[PDB]
Amino acid sequence: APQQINDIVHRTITPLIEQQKIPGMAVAVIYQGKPYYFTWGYADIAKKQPVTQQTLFELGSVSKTFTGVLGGDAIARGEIKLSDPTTKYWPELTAKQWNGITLLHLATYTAGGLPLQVPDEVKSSSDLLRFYQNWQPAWAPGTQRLYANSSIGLFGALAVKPSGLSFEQAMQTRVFQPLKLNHTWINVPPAEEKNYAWGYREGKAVHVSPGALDAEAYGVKSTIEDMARWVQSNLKPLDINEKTLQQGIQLAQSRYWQTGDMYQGLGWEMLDWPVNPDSIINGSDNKIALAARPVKAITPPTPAVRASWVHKTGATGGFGSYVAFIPEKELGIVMLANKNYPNPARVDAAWQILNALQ
Ligand SMILES: CC(=O)Nc1ccsc1C(=O)O
Ligand SMILES: CC(=O)Nc1ccsc1C(=O)O
Ligand SMILES: CC(=O)Nc1ccsc1C(=O)O
Repeated sequence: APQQINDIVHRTITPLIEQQKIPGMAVAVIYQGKPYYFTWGYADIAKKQPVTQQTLFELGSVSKTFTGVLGGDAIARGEIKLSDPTTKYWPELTAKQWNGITLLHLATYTAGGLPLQVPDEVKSSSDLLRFYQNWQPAWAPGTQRLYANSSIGLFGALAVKPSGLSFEQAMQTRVFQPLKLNHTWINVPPAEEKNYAWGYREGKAVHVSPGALDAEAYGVKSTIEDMARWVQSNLKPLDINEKTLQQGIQLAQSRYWQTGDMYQGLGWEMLDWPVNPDSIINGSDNKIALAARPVKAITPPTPAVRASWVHKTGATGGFGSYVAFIPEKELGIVMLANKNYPNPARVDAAWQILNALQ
């Protein structure tokens, strides 16, 4: 890599790893389109396995970007539309509060206060139906944003219904394969287990446990190389051969709602570039990110703006990830770690890297 990039990356990540006590980390910088890779530390402390460019990390909520793009692709195919009532694809959702709640609301956390997590007590598909049927909205549709796995998770599950494919099959055939993400998985295959990092939570080695709508909301695992390709694909959707996928990516980066300085896409979140570093850094803290906030409708949505900071924060019990990119600049970063360390530290590091290179 160019010395400039190396110096910028190392001066930023070294003290981060030290401050946060991160066991293992992989970083990719996309500079003028190309990828440059950096790795530190351990995928498995016990077995002394280093982080490599082939190491799989749990993406956590960064998985929502894939869900958003897969959803976008389904819209491009004419299989669904964001203006459809939720009941169009789940007719058993007959309870009256579901009148007026569309796929858009589900995809953008604006249904009216669906909870962050699906209750752990939900074990069966009958349990899941009951949960949504009995759920009482705090607010009218499209008035408040509340970040929720139970919201985008349901969107993901319903978006693939007309296809007649399972969520995993749809994701694999329509997103992973066309983009050549051959080491990106919802379920890690036995063949790839050797590369699967352990997450670390309070010193303990952990992997994400099964849960309702896990695949749709937080269930993707990936390598630093595949995530770099994912950034490249989102930076330049036009170079993608598969028409509906190209359009899906653009739909995902469209601006549907505004809250403060931020815009809600499908999975992706965006801010106007140049950004105020304090608004991305402070805004990434869960104090703000997980809070219920009033939204202003963007009527109609603004097509993907190239002058944007597009990004997504993501975590599991044992992992912390961050992806950010600026289409206008052909510039991006992926940060994957096997520790959940605070969002603002992630965004601060990303800012100081991308700022230095722009
Ligand atoms: C629909 C789904 O994700 N599966 C489901 C529903 C209730 S529990 C559960 C699971 O996967 O554990
Ligand atoms: C094939 C299939 O799953 N179709 C289905 C299931 C719930 S809604 C829907 C559709 O095609 O609209
Ligand atoms: C897996 C999951 O629910 N992640 C979660 C919960 C609150 S913030 C967050 C994330 O992935 O950033």
